[PDB]
Amino acid sequence: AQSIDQLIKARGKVYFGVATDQNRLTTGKNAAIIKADFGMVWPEESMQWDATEPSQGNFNFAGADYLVNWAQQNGKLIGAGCLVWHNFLPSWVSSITDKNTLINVMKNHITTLMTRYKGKIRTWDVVGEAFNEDGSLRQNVFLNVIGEDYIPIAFQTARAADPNAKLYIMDYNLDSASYPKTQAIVNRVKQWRAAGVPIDGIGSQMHLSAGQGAGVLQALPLLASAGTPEVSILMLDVAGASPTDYVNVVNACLNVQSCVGITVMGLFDGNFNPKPAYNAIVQNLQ
Ligand SMILES: [Ca+2]
Repeated sequence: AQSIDQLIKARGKVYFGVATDQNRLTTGKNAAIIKADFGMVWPEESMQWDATEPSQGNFNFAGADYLVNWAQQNGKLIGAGCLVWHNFLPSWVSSITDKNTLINVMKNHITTLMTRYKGKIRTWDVVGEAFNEDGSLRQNVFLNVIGEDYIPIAFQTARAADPNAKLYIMDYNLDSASYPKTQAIVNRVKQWRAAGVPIDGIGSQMHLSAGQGAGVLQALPLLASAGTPEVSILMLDVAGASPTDYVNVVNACLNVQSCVGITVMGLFDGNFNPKPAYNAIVQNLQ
């Protein structure tokens, strides 16, 4: 009966969120569930580079506009992204080898997307999956052609394009304080923020095997130690939809003042009926 997003707001957090897209909002009972239980929606695909700028200069916003308008009309916060990362990246971008050209292309992409939705977007994932597992920077086209300054540039461009949005760097496999990747992103966000880079948040996307949720009790505090005003959580997957892993992640967020909420990607079975993880989360937040 009770809404998870309502319950998490009552514990002082901002949102319980879900990642969806136009195709699912128009099918059956998807819109109703989202209205009842979630306070934020994110486009799963409609805002990625190969969706929005499949050919340079030729932007496609049909699906993203649909999601944004639906969320606005139904009072849902909007997260969007990812602006800069190696996935969903057309080959016309990764074939570029000229530094100033790539700088201009990356700025045009950031500025066109954020300007279109200026003032409407709570969180922009500006840079995604920038780190290797060993803590070194991922050798995507931006790093190779621009260098490591592409991460500052991308964040300064976004801040200028829409100063109202919270700007996030996001990555996966940050679920343990013992991982080199978790420590490296903290150290580097610290350095970037000291040099004035407007990284408002770190988003931890979690591919959880059974038992890895406990790790977040110690990793989320470590991530919050980079000093961003916000951190957040995305549940990409949980092995066996294990209730205990879900509850530990929720409790990690409740323990970290700067954690604003949790998003799940797509807790419900094929007939849109709550699963045990659902009930466990509600009972924990109750
Ligand atoms: Ca994992």
